[PDB]
Amino acid sequence: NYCNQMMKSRNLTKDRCKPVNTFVHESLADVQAVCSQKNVACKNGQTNCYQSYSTMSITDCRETGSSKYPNCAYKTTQANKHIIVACEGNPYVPVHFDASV
Amino acid sequence: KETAAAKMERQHLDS
Repeated sequence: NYCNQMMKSRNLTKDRCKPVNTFVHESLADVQAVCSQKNVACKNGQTNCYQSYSTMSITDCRETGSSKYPNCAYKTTQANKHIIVACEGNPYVPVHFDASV
Repeated sequence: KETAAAKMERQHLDS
């Protein structure tokens, strides 16, 4: 299961089980480029969020109901959607994943 | 240790 292995490999579920996580299958530079695309408000109202002009390939990882540490279990769902990221710093790069429409 | 920009890539990027 891609989700169980990647979450483990990336030090996400090595010391706990994280409910949900999203992996973007695009190039680093192509994702960083989103910080200068469509500006939109973040869920918290903040306006340093940006939406991708086009959809991107993603894999949504969600914990099943039988998941319990130390044996986390995820459900894998692939799809293509716009990603919304919050940007900060210089260079203006993504620091938070806000959502995917 | 790890920056917010680095954390983001490690947690969500799989190019």
